[PDB]
Amino acid sequence: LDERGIIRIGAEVVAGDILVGKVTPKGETELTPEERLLRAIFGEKAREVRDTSLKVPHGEIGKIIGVRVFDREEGDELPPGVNQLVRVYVAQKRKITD
Amino acid sequence: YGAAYALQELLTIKSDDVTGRVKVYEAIVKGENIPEPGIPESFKVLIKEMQSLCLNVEVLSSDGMSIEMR
Amino acid sequence: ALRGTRLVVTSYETDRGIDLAPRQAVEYACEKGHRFEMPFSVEAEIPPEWECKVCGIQALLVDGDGPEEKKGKPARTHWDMLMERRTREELEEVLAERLAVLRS
Amino acid sequence: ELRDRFGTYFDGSMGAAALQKRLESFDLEEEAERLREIIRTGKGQKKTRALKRLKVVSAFLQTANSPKGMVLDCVPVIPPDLRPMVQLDGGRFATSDLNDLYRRVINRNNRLKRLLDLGAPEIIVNNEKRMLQEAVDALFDNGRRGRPVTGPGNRPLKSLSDMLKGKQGRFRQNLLGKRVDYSARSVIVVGPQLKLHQCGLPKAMALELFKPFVMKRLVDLNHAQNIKSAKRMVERGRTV
Amino acid sequence: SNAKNETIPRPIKASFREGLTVLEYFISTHGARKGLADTALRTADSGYLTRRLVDVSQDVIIREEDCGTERGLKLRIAERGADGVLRKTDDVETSVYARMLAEDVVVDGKVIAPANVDLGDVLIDALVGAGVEEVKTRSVLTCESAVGTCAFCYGRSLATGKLVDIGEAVGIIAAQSIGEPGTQLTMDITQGLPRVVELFEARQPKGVAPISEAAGRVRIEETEKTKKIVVTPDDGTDETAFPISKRARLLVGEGDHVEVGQKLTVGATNPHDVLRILGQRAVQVHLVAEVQKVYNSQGVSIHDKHIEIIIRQMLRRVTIIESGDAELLPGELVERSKFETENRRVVTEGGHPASGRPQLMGITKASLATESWLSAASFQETTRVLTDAAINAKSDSLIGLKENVIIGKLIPAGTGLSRYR
Amino acid sequence: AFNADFDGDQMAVHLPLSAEAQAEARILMLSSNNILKPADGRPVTMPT
Amino acid sequence: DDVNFFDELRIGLATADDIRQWSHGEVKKPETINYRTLKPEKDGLFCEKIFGPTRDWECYCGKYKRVRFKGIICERCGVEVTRAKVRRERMGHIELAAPVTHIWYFKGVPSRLGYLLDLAPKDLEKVIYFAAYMITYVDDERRTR
Amino acid sequence: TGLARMERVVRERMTTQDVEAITPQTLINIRPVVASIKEFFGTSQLSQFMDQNNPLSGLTHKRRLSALGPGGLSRERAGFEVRDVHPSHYGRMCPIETPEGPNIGLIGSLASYGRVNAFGFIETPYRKVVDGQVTDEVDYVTADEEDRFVIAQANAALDEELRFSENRVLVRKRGGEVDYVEPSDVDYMDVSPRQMVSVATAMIPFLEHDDANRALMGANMMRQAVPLIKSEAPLVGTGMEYRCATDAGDVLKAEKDGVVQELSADYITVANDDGTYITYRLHKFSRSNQGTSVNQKVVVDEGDRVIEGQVLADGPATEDGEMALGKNLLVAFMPWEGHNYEDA
Amino acid sequence: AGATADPVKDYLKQIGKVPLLNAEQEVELAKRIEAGLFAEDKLANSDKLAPKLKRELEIIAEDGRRAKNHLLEANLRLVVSLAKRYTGRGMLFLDLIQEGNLGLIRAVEKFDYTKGYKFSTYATWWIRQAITRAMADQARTIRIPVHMVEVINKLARVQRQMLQDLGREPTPEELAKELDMTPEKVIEVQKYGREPISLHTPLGEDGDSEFGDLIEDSEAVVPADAVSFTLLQEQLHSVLDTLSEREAGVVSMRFGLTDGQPKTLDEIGKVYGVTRERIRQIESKTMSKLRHPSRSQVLRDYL
DNA sequence: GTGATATCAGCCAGATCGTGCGCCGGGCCAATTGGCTT
DNA sequence: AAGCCAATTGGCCCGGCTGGCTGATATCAC
Ligand SMILES: [Mg+2]
Ligand SMILES: [Zn+2]
Ligand SMILES: [Zn+2]
Repeated sequence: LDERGIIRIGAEVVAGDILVGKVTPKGETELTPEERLLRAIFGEKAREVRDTSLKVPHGEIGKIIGVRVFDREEGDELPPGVNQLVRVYVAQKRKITD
Repeated sequence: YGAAYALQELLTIKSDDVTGRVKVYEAIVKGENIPEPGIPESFKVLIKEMQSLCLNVEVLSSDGMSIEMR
Repeated sequence: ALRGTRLVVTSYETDRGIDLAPRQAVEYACEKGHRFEMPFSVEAEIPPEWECKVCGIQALLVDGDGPEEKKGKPARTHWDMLMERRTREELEEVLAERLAVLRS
Repeated sequence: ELRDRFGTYFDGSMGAAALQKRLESFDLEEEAERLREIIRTGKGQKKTRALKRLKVVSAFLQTANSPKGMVLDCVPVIPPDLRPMVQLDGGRFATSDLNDLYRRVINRNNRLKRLLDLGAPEIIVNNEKRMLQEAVDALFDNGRRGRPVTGPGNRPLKSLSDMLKGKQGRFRQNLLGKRVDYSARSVIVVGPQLKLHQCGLPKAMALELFKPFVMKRLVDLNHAQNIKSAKRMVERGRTV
Repeated sequence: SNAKNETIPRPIKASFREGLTVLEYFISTHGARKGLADTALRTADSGYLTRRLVDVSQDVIIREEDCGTERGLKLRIAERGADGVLRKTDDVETSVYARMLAEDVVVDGKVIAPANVDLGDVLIDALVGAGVEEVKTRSVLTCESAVGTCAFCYGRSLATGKLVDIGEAVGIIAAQSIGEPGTQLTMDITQGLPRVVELFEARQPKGVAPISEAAGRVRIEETEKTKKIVVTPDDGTDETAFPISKRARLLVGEGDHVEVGQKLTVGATNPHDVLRILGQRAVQVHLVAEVQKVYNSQGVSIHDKHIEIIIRQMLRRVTIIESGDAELLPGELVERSKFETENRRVVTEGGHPASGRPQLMGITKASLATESWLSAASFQETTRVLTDAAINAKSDSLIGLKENVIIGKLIPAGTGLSRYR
Repeated sequence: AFNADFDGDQMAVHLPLSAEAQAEARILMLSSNNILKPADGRPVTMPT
Repeated sequence: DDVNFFDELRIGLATADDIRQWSHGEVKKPETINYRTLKPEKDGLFCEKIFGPTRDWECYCGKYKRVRFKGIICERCGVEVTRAKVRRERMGHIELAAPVTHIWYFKGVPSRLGYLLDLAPKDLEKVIYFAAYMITYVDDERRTR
Repeated sequence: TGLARMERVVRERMTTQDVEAITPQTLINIRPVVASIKEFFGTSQLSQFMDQNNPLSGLTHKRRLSALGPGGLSRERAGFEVRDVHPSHYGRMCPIETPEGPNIGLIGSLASYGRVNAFGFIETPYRKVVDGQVTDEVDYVTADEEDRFVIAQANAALDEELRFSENRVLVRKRGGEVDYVEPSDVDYMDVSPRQMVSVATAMIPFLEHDDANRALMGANMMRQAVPLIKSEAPLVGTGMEYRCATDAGDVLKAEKDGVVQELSADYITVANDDGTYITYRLHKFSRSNQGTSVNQKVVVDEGDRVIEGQVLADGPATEDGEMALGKNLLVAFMPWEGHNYEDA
Repeated sequence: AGATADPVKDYLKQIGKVPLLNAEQEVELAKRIEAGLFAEDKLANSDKLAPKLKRELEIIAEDGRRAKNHLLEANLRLVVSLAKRYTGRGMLFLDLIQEGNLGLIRAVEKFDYTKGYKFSTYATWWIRQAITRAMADQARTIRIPVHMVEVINKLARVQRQMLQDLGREPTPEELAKELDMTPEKVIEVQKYGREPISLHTPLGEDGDSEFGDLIEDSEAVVPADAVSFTLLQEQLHSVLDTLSEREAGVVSMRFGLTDGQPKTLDEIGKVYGVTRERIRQIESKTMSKLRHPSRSQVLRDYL
């Protein structure tokens, strides 16, 4: 991932990899006793924002060809209520197989 | 073929038995006997719709007593 | 793929637990002889009045007092506006003229 | 004119209330006996009509059902989770087309109550009652009588009946045949080295089909310490 | 053929090796496309037919080892040839093979075929050598079992080569076997799959050929835009008049003598007339032969028992004509079991036994007039079935396969029987 | 038996779980116990 | 619970008593969800007092929020504390101001109402849809006298 | 349809509002027109997401005659008589290329020489023959005029003095029936053979030796081939590869004659003859609708001279200007240990 | 008689039987209404007049009621005209007509003839008000209050006018400046007015599915997660067993493992009969004990 | 633990005037009329 | 001239626009 959290051009991805890093806030929630006890053990304070990053689906591979990013604050004509958009292109060469 | 148990599991604990899917997963993971199937959710949805149509659908036990499906 | 969620939440709490906080049953009755009991937490303020969702009528406690509540604002009718706009003598003379024409 | 001249000696009514009154004061056994006598003595098309009528007259005569059940005073309401209001990503809400019909019923019923307790000419009350009955009819069966109601895009709404009938109803699509777990699909090639009782699965499909079993097995052999590490190990696709 | 179905009197005198000219290729595209479209539609037609067949006979399962019945069907083997020497009948593999003998066969005081045997080619060859032409075999049509059918009447299970077990679902097997070759049957009178659909639905054929009712003399009447055949029986009863159209091709001349069920015109007999005039056995034979003709035309082999299951399912009810005092309204179809038991109860402490007539009905009507409202609702016409059951307050006992499948419990067949569990 | 060609056809795989389902799939539905055809009794699992 | 005990499936003609015995409460308003907080509106089609809580072991106002408070009707809002899955099992009902016919027993040929009352379908349709009157009673003896 | 609502609104507001303060700008509301245009171009059964497997697929998606859609008919209501190959389709609609699913007969392809009339009918060209002499006058004829005349066959042996030889020529008559006739009644002749076959069906060598079903399958299956990284034109093809590839619009063609000035895998700048310079850009590893790759090669060199219409860059599945959907492989016909058993 | 499948036509043909009215007729009808109402009130008063006076009083009351009914039946046509003016956008024609009828009833209730003005305009005001209120309160599945509906309508009108005059889609800043509100408010108002889609909308050409058949249930119990949580609970109970009885007990009663009820330090000390700070000391010791590089690895994975 | 003030939501009213929504096949039932029957 | 026994045809259904006034809520503060 590069400075703004978008995969680098030329990187090779495999199933489960992260293409774009995204964080979504979730607000106040109550954890189960076991989870709270485990957090107390390891002392990992909750961040209150979960991850919704974009990952390659199962059974997909290939290099990264292009990354196109649109910002609603850069004059792009994004639809209402869409701050930012990003598109990532993955290409792979297939040989003939049974 | 005459295979009743395979059909019953293909219809209950693989599609609709909401409380049975987790139980069967736990049974497989812990290495023990698969539990008996329950009653599928689609039947309950059908009964609810039929009752919503002002039809008095009810299931009876050996004696003429309703079960009420929870 | 399409992702959508109903505005619902789920919890891992076992619900088998080890003990439940004590509750008290308060009894109510209907005007047609239908009766029921409602469970409330002991640390609670009992409401003197309830709605029997079994029969859809107002219900009071077995031994509670019977309160009286008046209308916050009575539903305005035609007659109220007629006093508001027309004077008493105007209505009196209108009625007199109407009675005269009816008699004639 | 007849009412103001001969108001007494008879009671008249209009709408479903008249049918309810007639069904309440109905002598079923007398009608059944009359139909039986006509069948025995009379002949012709009258005999066939009486035979057809006795089938529906006799049912209520003996069984626990009563005719008054054909007219409704209160209408049941299906649980909300069977008519969900789901929130799609982006704020768009998706409904189930039964909320609209229920809302029509409730709105028209409330307006009817307002008109009745307010005092209105018979024309308005009768029109409101007709609209309420049509709303209930559309709720139960849509398009059976008159023209079906439509939403955006001018396509008929789905009613309670439509969910049980047809090739896409509850009975045929969700009950007699369903989707199942632990299932895979793929294109077949030919292997002539196999025996008559053998098949060849690709290892991706086999691994995804047998995931719990392999997790338990590799936990057993100490290839992992717990089911969490076993699941991560299977997902990452190691060698062992 | 042309775009319309009619031969073009100019052939394609060139094979695919020598190459076709432009016009010949264009002419061939006609038949090519027509065949492709017929192939496209046959799939849906056969699927619908098989669904109906499965629905009518889902609950026909084996539930006994032997009913002890002494009855059966007289099946013919070893049709006599033109040389005076018995020759085995052509269709013995699908008529008498995999079937049992109702009664022992004795010729010249020798038992050459004991009762209740598989009746393979060895026994048939021995019987033909001994010089017999008829055998009284056991069929489901004549099973006296109280519950369902029994293994000995069904006979051998063709899928395994041994006696059918006591939990087999023979009805579904019969439905599937009859319905599978539907796509192979390439679609005045119906010829292909529509002919089978017509036969199993007990419909009136297209080219209806009236069949005489009483033996006697026949006379023909001539009039414009009409023809009539009047039959005077030898018994002297009233005349019988059959009207027909001008185009109809006659088969019996004026003053000729006719049999009880002899045809009086070229066409297709309708099952109802043959039933009413010659009993249940005649209609059974007619239906089996007519159904097997369509399949044999395309070289499809299906055993007779599979069709016999459907046929017996189609003849399960009797229509009441005489009121009697059995509480059965006239004109109300009733299962023969209910009618028989009601008559038995009435004859005791009663005077009038109700009388009825056999009724032949199609697979759709038979499968919709069932005793379980759940299966009927799940078949088709859901709204009508439900609004009828609600008024009748019908109670479903869950004794079939579809009901148990719907509610999610062990089907009462195969390994789900309490005998094995 | 499957009426399956090798010009792009696809097939589905299901996994029995319980002991009863496995016993049925192993004793009743096995591939090498189904030589004959239920319709008429002629073999279908035959060199073609 | 156990399908092995299902003995029969009986269908009947539901009456008002059955309809309002199934219901856990009467829905008397047409609102579904608040446009801002997205929470069910009271007495609406999605109310929680009638159809159950929307969150496991939690009431509408939030006074009770734990599994310990199980099976307690929060006096503040009336919602009980239990699993949200009960929203798939609880029915409500609407009390009509005037009676209504069931379309199934009116239109489905043969019209069962017509056969039972011996009324032609056109006459019955006229009566129910407020197009003509209907004499439901008459004093034969008194009028003759 | 949009303008109908627009003018209804215009007249209503003109009547309702005042006068002497009204101008055309404040009477015309163009919302309905744009709304109708948007509705048509989106969620309409005739505005289809394009097919971009290869140049042939794109070219065949155009030239497609669909008999179903808004105002047409339905898939399940069409009978067995509207899907037939009526004898009036000769030269106007292909009888081979149609879908094999439940759409058989309801979608077709325009023939190679077909043309659309002013009223929407389809015309086809015929060479006029007078007094048994095949002239060089081409007349475009519709179905009715074709029924009026008697049409000869494309491959009719001639004496080479523009005159028929055998005196017994197979010709089509009023009802589409074929018959032998003398060389005096004939009045029209086909312009060429393969006048009745579509563009995709004209690229199957030895088509006259193939059953109609197999030719139909081959035509429907040539539209699914994917473009490979290295293209190679067929060794034994038809004469219709270059024309199809160039007319499909996926081959870069010079606009004006000139000499290539500078060249690179991304661009070609040519100095036209009239003094102006023009630079052409090439797609490299783009993406088509179907997920394949669009990539254009260069077939010219720096010193070459190019005339207008010359091909300067290949396409996704072309090789030097002509369609190339596959590769030439050395094939042997024999069974081999059962690995090629039953169509493998 | 002759009920049709189009109730609108039947209602329209039924409301035309009664004729219209004139200004003098309306004035005298209002006079009759007022006289009847006043006479009915006077009768309702306790004092009792002569029987004949009460009889004529009832007669005039009946006449006034009939006059009111006639007036409403006459103005039904005006109600229908306003309704058809407001037709569309959410409500059916008959619903609008009924709301207009209620508004007309209110207008007749709140009407005075002293002004001498034609009764039509007052009823028009009231009918329009009632129809607008009802439409704002019943035209959406997710109800929006009247003021927010007004804001949404004004924003839509301004946006349409800007699009027409300018010829280009207005950017949010332009609308914010013209409407005199922040861009965030404009965005929120835009997001409020959207109408929901249906789960039964077909999406495939064949029609084998609906739009609601691919909506993933994002609030169900994933069996893998449930079994993982159960294994975590078992492992936690096993690990807490290795500790001493006192330490495990204090941890359990501090995090409420057994009952789910967290407890304060003082209560724990009370049950243990020790100081609050001492109890706090024990919790820290156990917390560090579990977070050690000798017992952590049995619990690291589950975190 | 309160406490002031802004929005948040629901309800009510105005007067000139204004008066009519915007494909096929198969099975069955019911209305009509020819032709008897009295 | 009234009533009934049939045929005939038509139809239906089912299978593939400001404004004012008041109490409750919240949101920042003490
Ligand atoms: Mg294949
Ligand atoms: Zn038997
Ligand atoms: Zn609460």
